[PDB]
Amino acid sequence: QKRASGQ
Amino acid sequence: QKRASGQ
Amino acid sequence: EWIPETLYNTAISAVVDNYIRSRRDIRSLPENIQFDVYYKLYQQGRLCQLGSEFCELEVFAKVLRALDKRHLLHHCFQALMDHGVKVASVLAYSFSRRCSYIAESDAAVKEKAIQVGFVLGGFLSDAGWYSDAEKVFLSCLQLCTLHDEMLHWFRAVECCVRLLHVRNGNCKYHLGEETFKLAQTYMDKLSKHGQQANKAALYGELCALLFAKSHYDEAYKWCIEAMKEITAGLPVKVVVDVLRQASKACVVKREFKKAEQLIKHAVYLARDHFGSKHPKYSDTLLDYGFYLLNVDNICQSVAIYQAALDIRQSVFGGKNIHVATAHEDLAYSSYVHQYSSGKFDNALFHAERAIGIITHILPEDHLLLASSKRVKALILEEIAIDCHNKETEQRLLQEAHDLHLSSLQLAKKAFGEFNVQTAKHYGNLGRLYQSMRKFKEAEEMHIKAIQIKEQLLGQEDYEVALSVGHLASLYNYDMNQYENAEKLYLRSIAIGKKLFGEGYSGLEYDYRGLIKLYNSIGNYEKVFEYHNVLSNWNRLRDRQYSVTDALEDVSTSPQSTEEVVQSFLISQ
Amino acid sequence: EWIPETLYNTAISAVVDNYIRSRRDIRSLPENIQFDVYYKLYQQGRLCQLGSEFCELEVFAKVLRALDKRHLLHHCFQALMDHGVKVASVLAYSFSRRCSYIAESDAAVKEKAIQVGFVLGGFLSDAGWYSDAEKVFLSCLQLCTLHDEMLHWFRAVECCVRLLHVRNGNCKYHLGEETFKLAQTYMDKLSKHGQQANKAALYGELCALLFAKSHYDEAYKWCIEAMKEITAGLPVKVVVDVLRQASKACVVKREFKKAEQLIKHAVYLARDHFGSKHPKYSDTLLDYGFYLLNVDNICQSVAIYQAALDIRQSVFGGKNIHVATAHEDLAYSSYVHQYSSGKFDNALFHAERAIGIITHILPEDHLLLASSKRVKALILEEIAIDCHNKETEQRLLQEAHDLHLSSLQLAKKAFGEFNVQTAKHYGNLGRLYQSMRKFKEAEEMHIKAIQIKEQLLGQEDYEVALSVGHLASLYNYDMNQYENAEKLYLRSIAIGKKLFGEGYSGLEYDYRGLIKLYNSIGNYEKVFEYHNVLSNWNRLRDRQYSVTDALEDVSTSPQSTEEVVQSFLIS
Repeated sequence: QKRASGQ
Repeated sequence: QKRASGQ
Repeated sequence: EWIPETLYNTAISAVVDNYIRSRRDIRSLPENIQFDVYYKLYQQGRLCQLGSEFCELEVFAKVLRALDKRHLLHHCFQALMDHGVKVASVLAYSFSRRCSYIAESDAAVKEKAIQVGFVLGGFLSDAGWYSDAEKVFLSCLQLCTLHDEMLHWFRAVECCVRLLHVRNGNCKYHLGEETFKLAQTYMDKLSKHGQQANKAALYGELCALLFAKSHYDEAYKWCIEAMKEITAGLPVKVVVDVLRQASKACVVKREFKKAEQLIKHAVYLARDHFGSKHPKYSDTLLDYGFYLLNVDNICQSVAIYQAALDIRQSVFGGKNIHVATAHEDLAYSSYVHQYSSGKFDNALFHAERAIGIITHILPEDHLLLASSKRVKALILEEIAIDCHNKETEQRLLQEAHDLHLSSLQLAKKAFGEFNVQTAKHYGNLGRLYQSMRKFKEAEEMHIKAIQIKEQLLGQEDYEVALSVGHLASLYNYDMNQYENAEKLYLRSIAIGKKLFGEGYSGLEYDYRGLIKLYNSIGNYEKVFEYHNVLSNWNRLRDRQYSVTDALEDVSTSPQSTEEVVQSFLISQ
Repeated sequence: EWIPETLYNTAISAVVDNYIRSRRDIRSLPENIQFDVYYKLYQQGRLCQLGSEFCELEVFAKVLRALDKRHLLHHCFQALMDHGVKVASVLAYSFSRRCSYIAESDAAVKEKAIQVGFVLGGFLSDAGWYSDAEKVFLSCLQLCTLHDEMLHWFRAVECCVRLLHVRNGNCKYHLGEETFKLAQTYMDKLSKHGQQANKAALYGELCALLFAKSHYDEAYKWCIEAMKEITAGLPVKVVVDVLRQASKACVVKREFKKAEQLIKHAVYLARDHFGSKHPKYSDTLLDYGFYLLNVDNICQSVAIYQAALDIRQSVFGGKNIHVATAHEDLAYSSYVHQYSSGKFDNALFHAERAIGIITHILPEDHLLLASSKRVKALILEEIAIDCHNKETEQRLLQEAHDLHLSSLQLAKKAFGEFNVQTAKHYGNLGRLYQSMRKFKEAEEMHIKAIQIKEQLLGQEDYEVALSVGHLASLYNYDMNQYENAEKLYLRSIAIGKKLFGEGYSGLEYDYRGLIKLYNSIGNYEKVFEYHNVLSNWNRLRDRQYSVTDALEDVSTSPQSTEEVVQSFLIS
């Protein structure tokens, strides 16, 4: 998903 | 599948 | 089987059906019968000859004395509050008026009023109506300031510790420090009179406040103080609250070892004394789900929140602050759990539920409305990524932008610029800008967030690791600044292996980012190196990935009281 | 990088290219050089120029002294056997003829040829040519019988420990007992005359001979006796040989706590010394996978036969019995692992391969061909059920009927009527008759299957319980005798959890059958009483499913030698 989980 | 694994 | 009904449940039906002509004489019935008539009225759905009686303080005092059937009273009260009648505000105002009237009386009447206020404020704060519980606790505190006796000082301390719990839940943090100062003034003038009083609950409330205000070091120090001041003679509720708040402070302190013991002991001690239906058990499950979510154990956290919602969904009716908080926390947990899958069908429903409830009961500019909003906004940008439309994608990006910016404004107004929550809003806004193809603004927001967190949390923290991973993903995929992305990815993986070892879930994302980084710069040696590293990571994740069902992980009697606290204290 | 070739690897390719002229002079080269010339001929594919030299015994004596490059010799030897020329049978006969001529010689020349036989017969036995290794040892044995002193008695028992090993891979069990009895004659004579011989390797073979004839009661007795004679001075090859056979007798004894420590120590002891490529290491994995399949650890049992097969597919060429034996067990393991899924296409390929090899190298009436034949038949009957074509269903199920009966006859001819293997075919044939809609015939096979196993193994054993479940499904799903099936399902339930707990993955066909058992006789309260246990089985299986692979389970240096022996002996 191109990036880690949201904060 | 009802007779389990054959011996 | 057709079992005939008890004469009690038959006389109840014969009285309720006569309720118009007998409500004068029902108010003089025994307390255990009066609540049964009113619960029959709620069961029949006649929430108008019931709310006509719960709006009295004197009648609601007798109903509040039935301490066994209190889950039924919570459900009845929540049905009344959604019914349209304002039993929370009417009861609080009526008690404040009667309190101000009988302030000029002897100690017996004042004691009776203060006890009615304690039970009523405990009920309202337990139901969720924190804004309508201060008005009761402030009146009780006003009663406690009139005289200078020992019991009056101690009950003023009790008012100042319960009054702090109804302000942290209301996000009146600017008044929480004043409340703590008043409480410690009362504690000091109690100590000067040679009678020490327990301060575990007060310091636990300070821990909850300073963790909410993102004063993590202060939260850790004050939970240390609370658990130094905890004894065996404290009630179960105080011990559970201190344990769960200390657990919440320890996890954000990146100390996941003692926090596990504290939260396991808290969950066990709540599920033993209270049960699987009391809302305190639901609050402990909520804190345990927070702990599981912030140790990368999402698959158990989402299962715990699903439980923690169900207790609050059953006890607290429909539209409630606690049900909304469970919906919001579960929606974020489901958002993290299904982030890799990409599907969000119940996560969006739960995040919208937490805004569909809070907007109804809380004002437009309340902090709980902010955080919940943020969660929905996160889910929205995911639906931006998955959807193949363009106009719908742009509209959803704009909606997520509005939600993030309103949440950022609320957090920035109530917290200031230099806090972790404001920086988290900055980081989420940067991620959204990265989705919104505004890469310059995205890197600006991410840089600001990283600077704010590094200045506060230091150079190494899990949140800082997440922020630098997000910035590295922006650099190596969108802005093509590979040199910065390399060191950012190295920093992220270093913090991840420092905290969670090689089992961190974000290691998948940052290793894939490093793979595409080295592929873009052409260095295929490190491409194969991190390819085998990611193969090892997948192998170790698949080898250790099993359903645990942490609900029974506490089992029966895992530890003992006054033992987990001692280990926590001596492990410093 | 373009590195130039060594002058050795260049002069090798220059004398091989001039092999016809220099064939006479190559045989005079040193052993290290001479094997590298011959291996180059195999690399160039000129097997005819190579098998013309391995058929001579003297050259195959020189290329057998290269112990470093023995793994290349097995692949070079196996390539010759598939190429045509019977280089195993020619060497064995050429040794026996040459061995029979030095009978009237001194003890120096005779000991020279006996040592040639122990490395030649130790190679053919290692490569799988047991029918041709025995002819070498039987000639080496009759050299030791000529001289009747204390010196040569230790070699006659050294032949008989090896003769007992080439007569079990060849499935000549009825000669094995006579070999063991002849060994004790040469053991008691040596032991009495002030020289005690290590009776540890020899009793290990009986732990596999009596295991093969389903004498598990007698197998465990010689399992203990074998390990009581384990000494640190023994060769590692002998020590790992006793451990793997001891594990196979302990696993079939249905005690698994003592079984794991014997074979996990064996895998470690066969990996630090022999390495991850020597055939002995793959031999230990084959017996290690026997332990995994009987402890319901089926998930990583396939991965340990595939490792065992892949080692043998690289050392032992294409058509070898050791490769075929691995193909057999991998096919059975893939059969058991993917029984629930119902997809048998990799498993059928392995089972078909194990028959395409054994039928080529063994006679039509060989016992080892029977056991490899039943595995294809088990796979065929499941394909004959899963496939939706009635014409395919009938013909493929009939083909599996000829295989069991052919397999049963070979087992019944050598193992007799009263054995587990003979009864194992009765149970398999009983399951086949169930699928053949011959429910009347399927009754009497299982009854004969259980009665033989119950009489031999005992009233309560894992093999008996697994056979009962075959009969329980007959009385329940297609014969409607729910009263008879009620005790059968419960009988297997107690035994199934006796040695595996409620999380035994074979209980899925035992718990679900109980649900159908109560669906047609009323008593729907007990349906939910067994419905949560099925969920309990689901919970207790997947949670323990997540475990590391067995290859790294042994890790590096888990335990020590002469400690697992003492730990096992006292228990």
